[PDB]
Amino acid sequence: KLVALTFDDGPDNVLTARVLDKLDKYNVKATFMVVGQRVNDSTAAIIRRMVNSGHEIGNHSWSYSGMANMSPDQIRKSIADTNAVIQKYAGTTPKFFRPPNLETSPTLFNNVDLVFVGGLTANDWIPSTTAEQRAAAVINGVRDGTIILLHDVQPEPHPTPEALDIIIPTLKSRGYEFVTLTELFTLKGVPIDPSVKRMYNSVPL
Ligand SMILES: [Co+2]
Repeated sequence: KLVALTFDDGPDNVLTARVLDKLDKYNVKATFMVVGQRVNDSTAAIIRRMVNSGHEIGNHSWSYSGMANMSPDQIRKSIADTNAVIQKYAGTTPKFFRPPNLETSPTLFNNVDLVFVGGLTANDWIPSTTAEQRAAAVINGVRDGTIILLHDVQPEPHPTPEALDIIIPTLKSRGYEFVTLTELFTLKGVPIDPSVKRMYNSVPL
């Protein structure tokens, strides 16, 4: 039984390191869907720390704008510029894309050559919700193959790192193992094929 823990909306040197510290504590791998505007010399080391620690990096666009109604040139620029900064500091190229706001269109699918991922959400962008509530949303929603969509970066209070102290032990005790997105596809025997123009919330579709 496999799940993929994924985190949007960083990197942030302070908030992302809180998530990375919990993943180090439990020796778990995850995937970070990063925003190009945030990837720069100040955040180079923490982006590299993801790679160094066995995590994967995917693309969450240059910024925080929905992309469904953008033009092909706007889409291409946003994805390419984000890939270029990830390559500079991480030395890797994304295979996966998470659309801002999970909003898609045929034009967006047509102009992004990455595998689109969504996933099970946990209301963890709502500061009034507690660590325990965020954990309960995840634990009760997963199944074998689920992609879990959390945020490493949001306005505070943001007790997502604290939710991991419940999510990770609970799911392990139920027989789950945590994997990156690439590992999830590979271990399930699903080609990571960007010509598939569907959004994956789990693997297999
Ligand atoms: Co986002």
